[PDB]
Amino acid sequence: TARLRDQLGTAKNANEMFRIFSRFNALFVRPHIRGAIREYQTQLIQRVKDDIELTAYMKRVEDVLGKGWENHVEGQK
Amino acid sequence: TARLRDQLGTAKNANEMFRIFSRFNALFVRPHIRGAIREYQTQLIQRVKDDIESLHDKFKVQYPQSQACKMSHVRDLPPVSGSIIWAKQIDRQLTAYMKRVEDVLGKGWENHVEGQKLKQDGDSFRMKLNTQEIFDDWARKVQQRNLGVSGRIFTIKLKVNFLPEIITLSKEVRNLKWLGFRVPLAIVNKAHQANQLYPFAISLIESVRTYERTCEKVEERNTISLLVAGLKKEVQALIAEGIALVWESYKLDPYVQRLAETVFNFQE
Amino acid sequence: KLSLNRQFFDERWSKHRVVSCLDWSSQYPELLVASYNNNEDAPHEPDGVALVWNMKYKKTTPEYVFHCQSAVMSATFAKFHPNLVVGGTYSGQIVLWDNRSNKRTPVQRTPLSAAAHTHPVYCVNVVGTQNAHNLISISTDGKICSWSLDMLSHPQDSMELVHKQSKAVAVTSMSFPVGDVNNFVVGSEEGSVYTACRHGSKAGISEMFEGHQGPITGIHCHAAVGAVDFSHLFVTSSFDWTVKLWTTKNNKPLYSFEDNADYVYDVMWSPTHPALFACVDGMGRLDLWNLNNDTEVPTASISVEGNPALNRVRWTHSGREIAVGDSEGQIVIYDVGEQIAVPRNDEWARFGRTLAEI
Repeated sequence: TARLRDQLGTAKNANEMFRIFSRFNALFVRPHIRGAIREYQTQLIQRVKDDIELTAYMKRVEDVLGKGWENHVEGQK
Repeated sequence: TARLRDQLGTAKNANEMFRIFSRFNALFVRPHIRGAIREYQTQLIQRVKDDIESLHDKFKVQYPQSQACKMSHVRDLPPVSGSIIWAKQIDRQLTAYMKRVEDVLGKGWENHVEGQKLKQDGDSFRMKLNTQEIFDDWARKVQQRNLGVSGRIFTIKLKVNFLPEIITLSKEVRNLKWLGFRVPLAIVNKAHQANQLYPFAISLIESVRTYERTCEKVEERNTISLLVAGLKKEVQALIAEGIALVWESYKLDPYVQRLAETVFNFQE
Repeated sequence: KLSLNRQFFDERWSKHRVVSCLDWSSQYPELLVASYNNNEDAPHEPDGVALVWNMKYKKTTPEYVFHCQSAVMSATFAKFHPNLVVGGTYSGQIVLWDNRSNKRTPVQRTPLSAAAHTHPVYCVNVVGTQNAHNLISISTDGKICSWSLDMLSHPQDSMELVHKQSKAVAVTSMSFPVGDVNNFVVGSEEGSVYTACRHGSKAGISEMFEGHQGPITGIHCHAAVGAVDFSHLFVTSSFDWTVKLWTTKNNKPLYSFEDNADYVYDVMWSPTHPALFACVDGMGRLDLWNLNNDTEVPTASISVEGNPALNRVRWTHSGREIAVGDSEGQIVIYDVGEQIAVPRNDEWARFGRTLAEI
């Protein structure tokens, strides 16, 4: 989680956020890291929604919600 | 007994030797050990008499006159529960000092030459500390008021029928339940409804206040009425939708949010 | 030796007000922010007030002044935003003040929605790092919410502290261990001290700690850092007239100090000395307990003039100047003798030995 804080300490735009998200896959499933993801989702997913309102952008959305991104309550929409 | 003389050879203040008797309490059950310690028991009994005198003096000062009531109100504790807590803490300290006397004099302290007066004073003071009358009076007053939140959410200046006291009753129930007093079922249901409907009522009254101030600002500057017509008629339509609803309606969960959001929009 | 170094008071703002909370700026140790609730006599006056006093200059008046419509029950410095001051209010509306901005009105205020705070917020803190941090706020209905300073309109995270099935916790005080970001401790009005976890599978109340038979008034974890890790110790002051020392691993209190003759409204560890903490009671008495010297009598004691109901106490990050606020808005600052404040090199080993003695 200290590393996760360092992620926002390092990345500035959305692309580096998604890159360092892709480097860390196991962190999406364990139900302790997701709180940190909830800190970043409002910064990223909403922004990505603001960018949408294709397949590349669905990859952008997927990279924040992990594998099988359609299962999440936010990924349903 | 040499070690029990080393007790005073080492101990300095009364608290340390109180703790020493507490730790060595069983050892004084022996008759020779009990007879060894005679002059220190009088000193500690007089100190406990001083302390229970201090408790008596504190209890002479009425609870509203004491800083306890003020600091309880400052820390969100309701005044009736604050008085109950004050009486309970005084009772706890009385019991602790009674246990200290038992430890100092050993078992059979109720018949001791000095412990008889202490037992009598403790019994009378504990009888005076009984709190059930306060709970009975408060419950009777609340039941006689017969407070009720059920009804239309709105009434017509616009207003929302939700007073501050409904929260204070809920907090009174919250503290008294921990204090163990059997609150009546009707009071429990009233506190339940208060707790559930408090945030919705706060959102609704805040939205109404925001709409009132924004409407006053718009009316004070009539030149800008046209650009803000859509938000005005939108919030008025939402308010009209809210007239038919009651506090038991399930539509309040989004409504108190959604209207407020439009009201928030109506500010910007 | 306890010597009154300074005497802060304002006849207009702080008069007829109690000091609800205190805090020191970590970056600027000279500064001191303090909170004051609603004035009883004059409803025309703003209810919540937040005053910033200074130790560098002899200016009697506050260095800065802020106010808001609801009584400010807690105030704090943003530990990584020196220009910002945060405050939790009786209405539950968190408010923000910027010293760069000249507005006495709050620059950013949270909503009073159901998802946001609605009950009074006695507990506000900033937790995290410079690279990223969160404003954690807990109300008296058990609701905890994490916000961001850049955006107070929406709660970044929120939940409810619930333990023992259908039963909320009326959090009165909070504290975070040093070096801990996820775990914290809170004090209910029922006396049960709950150790809780921010994020996790068991996020919420994790452990119960019993022993206090009155409402908790103030909790603080071991802020002193040294070779021996004592971060698991924390002290609680309650309405029992007691200060209880607890271990987070141990479900029963390590020790109890009962010398106080009235309620104990606040206690906090010395930030530099490991075994020294300071409490303030209702008889206007401030007591410094050093567990490496004594355990049944305060190591130092002083009485405030007029004997007001002392409410809050805080130490300076240097660990020398102690600022305590009372029930007459009369903040009083004391300086301690160097033999008490500064620890000897063996105070940590001696503290470990005294803990083992228990």
